[PDB]
Amino acid sequence: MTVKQTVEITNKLGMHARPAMKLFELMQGFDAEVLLRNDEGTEAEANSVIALLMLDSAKGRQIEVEATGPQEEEALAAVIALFNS
Repeated sequence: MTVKQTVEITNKLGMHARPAMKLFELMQGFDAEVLLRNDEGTEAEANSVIALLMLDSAKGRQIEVEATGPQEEEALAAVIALFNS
């Protein structure tokens, strides 16, 4: 099944915009689809630049990162690790 995890954005989705950019590279290195979602219910598809811009406004908001695939855990863990600094 799919694997997601709620992560609170403390006015910093992580190390600058590297996380978002790195995600694109991770999706290629890992086998699984990663998707981001804001508490507002806005699906910030990690495969869309427009979505990344919307997440930027999520400074202090909660989001729900979802990952599907064999390595879905790695992708999600990698993103969570980056968001946690």
